[PDB]
Amino acid sequence: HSLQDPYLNTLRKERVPVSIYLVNGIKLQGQIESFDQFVILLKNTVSQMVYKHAISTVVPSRPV
Amino acid sequence: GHSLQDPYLNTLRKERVPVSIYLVNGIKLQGQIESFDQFVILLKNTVSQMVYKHAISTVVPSRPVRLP
Amino acid sequence: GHSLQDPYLNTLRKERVPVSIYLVNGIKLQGQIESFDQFVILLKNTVSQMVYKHAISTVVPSRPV
Amino acid sequence: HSLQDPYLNTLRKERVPVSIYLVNGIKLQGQIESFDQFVILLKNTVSQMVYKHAISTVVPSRPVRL
Amino acid sequence: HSLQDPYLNTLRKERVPVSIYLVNGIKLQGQIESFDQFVILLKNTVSQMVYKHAISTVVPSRPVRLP
Amino acid sequence: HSLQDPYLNTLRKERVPVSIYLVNGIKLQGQIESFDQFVILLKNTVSQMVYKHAISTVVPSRPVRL
Amino acid sequence: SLQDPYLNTLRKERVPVSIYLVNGIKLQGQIESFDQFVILLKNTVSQMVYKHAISTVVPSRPVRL
Amino acid sequence: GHSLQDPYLNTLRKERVPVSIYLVNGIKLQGQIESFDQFVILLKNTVSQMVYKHAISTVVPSRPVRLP
Amino acid sequence: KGHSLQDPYLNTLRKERVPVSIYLVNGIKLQGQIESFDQFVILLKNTVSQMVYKHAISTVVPSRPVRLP
Amino acid sequence: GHSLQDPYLNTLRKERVPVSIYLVNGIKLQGQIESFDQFVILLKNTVSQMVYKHAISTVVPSRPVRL
Amino acid sequence: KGHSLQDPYLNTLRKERVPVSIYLVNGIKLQGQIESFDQFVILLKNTVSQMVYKHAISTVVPSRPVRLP
Amino acid sequence: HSLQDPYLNTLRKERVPVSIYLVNGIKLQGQIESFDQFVILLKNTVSQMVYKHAISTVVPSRPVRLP
Amino acid sequence: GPAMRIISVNVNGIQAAAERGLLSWLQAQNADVICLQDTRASAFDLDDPSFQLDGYFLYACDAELPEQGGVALYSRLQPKAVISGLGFETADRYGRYLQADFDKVSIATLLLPSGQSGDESLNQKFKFMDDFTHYLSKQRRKRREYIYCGSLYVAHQKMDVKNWRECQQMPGFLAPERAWLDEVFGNLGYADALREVSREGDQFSWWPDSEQAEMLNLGWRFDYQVLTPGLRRFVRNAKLPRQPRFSQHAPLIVDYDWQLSI
Amino acid sequence: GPAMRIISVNVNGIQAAAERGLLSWLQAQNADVICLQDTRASAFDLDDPSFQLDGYFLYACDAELPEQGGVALYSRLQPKAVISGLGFETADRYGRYLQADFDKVSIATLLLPSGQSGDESLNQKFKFMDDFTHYLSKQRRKRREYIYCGSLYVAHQKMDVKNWRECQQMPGFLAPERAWLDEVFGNLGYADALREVSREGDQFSWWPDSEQAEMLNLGWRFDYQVLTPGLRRFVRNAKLPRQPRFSQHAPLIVDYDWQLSI
Amino acid sequence: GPAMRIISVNVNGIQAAAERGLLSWLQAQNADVICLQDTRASAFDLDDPSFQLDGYFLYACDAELPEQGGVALYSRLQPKAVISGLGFETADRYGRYLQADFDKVSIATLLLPSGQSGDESLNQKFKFMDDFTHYLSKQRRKRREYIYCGSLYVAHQKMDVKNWRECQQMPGFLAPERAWLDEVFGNLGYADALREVSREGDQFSWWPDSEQAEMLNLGWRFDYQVLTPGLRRFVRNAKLPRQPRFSQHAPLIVDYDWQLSI
RNA sequence: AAAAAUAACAACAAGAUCCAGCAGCAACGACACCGAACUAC
Repeated sequence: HSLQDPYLNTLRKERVPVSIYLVNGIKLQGQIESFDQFVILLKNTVSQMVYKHAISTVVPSRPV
Repeated sequence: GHSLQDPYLNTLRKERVPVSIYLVNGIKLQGQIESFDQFVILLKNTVSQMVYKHAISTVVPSRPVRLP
Repeated sequence: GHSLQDPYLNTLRKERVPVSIYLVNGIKLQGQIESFDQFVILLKNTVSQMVYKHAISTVVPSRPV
Repeated sequence: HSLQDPYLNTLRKERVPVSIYLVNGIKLQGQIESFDQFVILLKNTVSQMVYKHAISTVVPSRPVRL
Repeated sequence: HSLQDPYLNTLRKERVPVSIYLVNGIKLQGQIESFDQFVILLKNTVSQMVYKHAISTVVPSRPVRLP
Repeated sequence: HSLQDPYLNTLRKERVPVSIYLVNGIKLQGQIESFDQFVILLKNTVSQMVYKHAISTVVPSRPVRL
Repeated sequence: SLQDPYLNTLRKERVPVSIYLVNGIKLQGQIESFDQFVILLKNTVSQMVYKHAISTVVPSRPVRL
Repeated sequence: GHSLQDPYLNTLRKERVPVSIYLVNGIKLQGQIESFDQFVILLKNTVSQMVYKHAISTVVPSRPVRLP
Repeated sequence: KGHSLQDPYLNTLRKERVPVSIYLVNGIKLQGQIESFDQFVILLKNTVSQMVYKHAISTVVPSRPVRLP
Repeated sequence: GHSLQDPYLNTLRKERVPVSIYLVNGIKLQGQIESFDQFVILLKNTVSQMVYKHAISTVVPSRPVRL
Repeated sequence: KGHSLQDPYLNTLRKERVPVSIYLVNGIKLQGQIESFDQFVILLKNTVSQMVYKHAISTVVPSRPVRLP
Repeated sequence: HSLQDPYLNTLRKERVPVSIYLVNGIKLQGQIESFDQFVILLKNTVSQMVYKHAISTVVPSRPVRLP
Repeated sequence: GPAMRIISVNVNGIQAAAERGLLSWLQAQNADVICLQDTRASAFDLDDPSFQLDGYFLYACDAELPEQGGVALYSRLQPKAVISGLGFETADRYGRYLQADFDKVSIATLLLPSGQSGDESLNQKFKFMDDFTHYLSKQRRKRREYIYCGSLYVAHQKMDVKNWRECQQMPGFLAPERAWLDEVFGNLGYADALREVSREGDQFSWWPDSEQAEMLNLGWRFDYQVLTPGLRRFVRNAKLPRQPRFSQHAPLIVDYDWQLSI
Repeated sequence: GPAMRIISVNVNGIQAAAERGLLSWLQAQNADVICLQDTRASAFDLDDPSFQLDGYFLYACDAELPEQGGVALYSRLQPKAVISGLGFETADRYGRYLQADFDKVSIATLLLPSGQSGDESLNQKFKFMDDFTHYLSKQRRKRREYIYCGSLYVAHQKMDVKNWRECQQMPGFLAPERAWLDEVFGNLGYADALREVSREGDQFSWWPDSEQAEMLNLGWRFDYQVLTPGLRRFVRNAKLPRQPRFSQHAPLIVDYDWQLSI
Repeated sequence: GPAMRIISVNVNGIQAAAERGLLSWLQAQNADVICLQDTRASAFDLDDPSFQLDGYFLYACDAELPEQGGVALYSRLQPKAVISGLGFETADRYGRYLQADFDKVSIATLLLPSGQSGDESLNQKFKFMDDFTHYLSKQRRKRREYIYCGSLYVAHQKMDVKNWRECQQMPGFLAPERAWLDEVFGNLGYADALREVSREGDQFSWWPDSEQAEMLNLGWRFDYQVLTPGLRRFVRNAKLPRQPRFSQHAPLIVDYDWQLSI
């Protein structure tokens, strides 16, 4: 709570490219246009709604 | 409790966009969202397929859609 | 929170549709749904086997319902 | 749990050698000694504790009624 | 917890070299140092910590009888 | 979470170079900068957010206790 | 209104009944008579049960009126 | 009204039959019915306790009694 | 005067034969289908003809949505 | 009706005998009945109270009392 | 049955559609809005039309205060 | 009647913080906002309607005298 | 002293036992409650004063057909209340259950179908067992100590039957019946009265009609006194006198230090 | 910090204590609730403002006869409830028990008969003891955390009295009395605060009328703080000021962590 | 049949046992193994052939202070190996333990200090018990079953002591000892030998030196054949003969169906 | 958000630091991890 929501808010307000590595091993590219408690939107080339449980890690493209 | 999944799914349903669901296993399914819920999603194909939420990884619409 | 799962599963079980339950690990189970719960389901392809919900991925009905 | 609890209890009281297929493919064999909301006990020379969130299926070696 | 804690605390008190098989098929060895509701600790040279959502099974080396 | 919170806090304060092994197999390296319900911010030159539901184990590397 | 014919029938045919009071306990027996507030239940002993304290009255066998 | 309650209560009172009353709470008082009206009953026990009708559930007599 | 809203609701529940619950004050979970309701009694029709008093009921939860006339 | 409740409570109030009122929940109040009335009884004790009739189950006079 | 407080309060809670919480004698807590009430029944709305009896209700607390006539 | 109405009117006018104990044994708190022949509105950050047929008793936190 | 004796004697027809002298033997044999089962007669038949003993009450519950089943019960003092219902089609329709209540102690005359008559009887027995285990699991909440005078038609362990090697196939000793009886005496916590005081073999309570098994003592223990763990400590002694047998089963006499009361 | 104090002064007649200036000693001793035992006077006598300490309430229940018994109780604030009697003829008719409930706690004053006067006194003592242990067993499952700060006139262990071998035949240390007290304590799970805070010997409260006995310290510990095991964790300390010895008993004072409130 | 008779006895000094004639009586009684607790003699003293019986071997562990303690043990056949140790300081110093291994069965001559002498003895006993609980928690893993023929000097239940109301404070029966015994015989699962073969009272094994207690039958049960749950089923008979008294205690012969062998 | 129901508590001053040891596992779940999505163990 004290970390996830502020971190996602900072990632969104900065429009930084965010690489979301899923638990399956795929590297999804794009920016977090918005985020929810269960799904995160990663839009850059095509709309996407990556579910939270299927997200292993989320690395920014530059310092935040 | 969520406020972004329900409207997104309702839009993908009413606009009847060719949706592609990629599961955590690493496969692909194609079809339109006929109905959604807190734990299941019906996908239209040769035979309606009930995909569970906990198994879905990504839901990509074949065309860009705008939020309400 | 099951307004869509419970009716579908109940219809598939009553109508005795040979469904195929694709799990998360990629295995393709088969058999008719005997009785479903909130966290477990029962199949009878050869014997009464209990499949856990959290391990299920999709349920393809062999006949359109 | 209207089916999980009675099913597990019937498999326990009768001491039916059940085969529990986990998620990663490997299968364990043995009778159910005791079970909980998140743990089952397999007796097959070593009383091991399998986790509910890791089990995929549970097939009895012989048919069982309900 | 009616049957989970009575087993983990027993293993802890008895110091049984338990083998934990995770969900991804990887095996770990060691004694339970201090189990919790979410994470368990191992008593190896590094004192690894394994979450209770990635553990598939926990098999003891010696048969443990529930008290 | 009686011991998880203090353990992670001790690993954070001391800036211990932990090694977080996920469930899929890949391992990440870096000191724990902060943690919260279903999230750990691993910061070591580059920042990353690893979800706990996807983490399998956390080897502290150095002998560190609560 | 229906209580009067119901109890009259349960008393005529001498059907074994089971009363369930508010507190939740069950009393098996056989109705002997009924009034506006009291009912005589006989099963080895004859006891007077009060209407306001009764919750349900299940006949042991199917009965209509 | 009470065409069957009084013929029984006064009968138990006259013969001084030891009866056990069962309050609505679930416990059980014991003793002989000393006096009773349309609202309350009195137990002849040493304490001379008074019980309220609406709080009573059943009145089991220690011995069978004939209905007048 | 005392059943302006209870009488039609119970009559509709009985006509539609919708699964009713009829919770008691004790908190027990009854069920069945109301066959006929009077001033102080409700005859639930289930596996066996049952009679439940009004003063011991605490809730009437129909399983399906019903509309009052 | 209510032909016996009046004299009993009247005497219990006149003699000021300490009575114990047992309610329907099983709780027990203790003190002197200061004033009896329909649908309500007034208790007397440290931090007096107003007990309702429909909630009372029994009234034990503790000490012997006659009607 | 001659009261001058319950009727206006319930009518205000109904017309305003305020989230109400009903605690029964048994101690069970129901939550929802009122559809229609009478001297012996109250129709609560919360995914179902729940006819809760009057005598089985102990307290009724609204989520926010309301004005009286 | 003779004792309920004056007592309740005094408790309301004086605004005594009373505690209403229900039939189940639960304890409530607040000042008597209003009373009626069947219900009572008790205020304490929220006006709750408590039914008279579910009130075991009322304990005034301050001594009160009848009129 | 505060002794309490209970006699459970299956008669396979009260007529034969009364002809052999069970009535007089019981009237002479001091006891408190006789759990005699398998009456095979209607209530109007038991009402005959010929069966009614002196100083002992009579209660009986029969099925739709008098010979289809039915169970009766005697008692020294008038029980607090008697109930002739269990809630199962396999119990009420056959009149196989009747319970009498004294001060926080309930005695029940349980009667399970033999099953040797055919496959349908075995299926009915299995259904009755599967329902009775659930009934027991539901009754664990009550605080009253129960004394089930059961004719389970099932042997628990090896000592309960001679030449088990040959009986492993005959009904009354199969695997599911054994598992059910062990679960009753196992997880559920109940304990048998006879096996508590005398942990020795050869104490059988049934023999086939052929006198060969009787001469060789080849018999089973189809009679049990199931006691709630609360009453397990009050078991003073148990006996299975075989000589004064009035039917295929033998009278099972259990004495406790408990003192019942109206 | 959070601290509460309780005092126990068996005045053995409030008149004698007041004659020795005990009122001023109690007034100086800051306490939340004072439980003096054995008033030997009616409630009308205690109503005298002389015994009423400023800032402390006055409650008292008198026996059928003044000198026979009677108990009193003082509270710094108005208690939520005050009750007397236990249904027993040995308590109600003598007012030897007076309870006061505040919130989350209930402090009681108890006076058991010395039993040293005659044989009838010891018989009544046995009766009161058995009835009181019955009542307390009936009170174990309750929610109220009772503290029966009372005089039992019975020594529990040898640590409460020297030369116990000689006191074996003397009342207060008799085998049945010690057994009853040990059953009230351990079997039911109750404990004492004074021993809990310090398991030290040579600490007594009662002393015979002989002066040399007090000179050589020959006393018994009869006043106890029978305290439910729930609140035993909040006990701080306990003292036994043997300097005054104004009366036969001593001012057993105990301070706890819990704080009472209206 | 395979009757293994174990005879456990506390000689309270081998000198007194030899004087009263324990050797002859023990040799007369057919038994596979005999445990002698509290020898009060050094190993060299036991070397005398007077104590060596025909057909039996001589094993013994002597305390550091010979008079403080010491244990012995004879068996009919050469055991696999003798383990004259335990691990704790008290055991190693006072030689209060000696073990003999056999086929899947091992007999231990345990001896807990009586604690009847003084306070230091009671403290040593408490320490020995708080260590033996750990020891038994450790031995709970190995496969071989154990038979501790030990004089625990602690009575378990009321059946082991008459007039328990009086002995509620005598050493060997206080609350902590009772709790420790109940935990060792319940939580750990080490079922007793007497409470499983004969659930009757008056089975005393200890008697004070005062002849009054002997005449009145006032005695305590201190000897114990502690059995691993694996051996509980192998119990048959166990009776305590008091007429052949050779020390403060009395023998405790117990016959088992298990048969030992090298 | 409700025990398809306690034949019934002489009664809750009151709940919203090492196995005296198996005639022995055709072999340990193949060893503590070795960083753009493809549907039978």
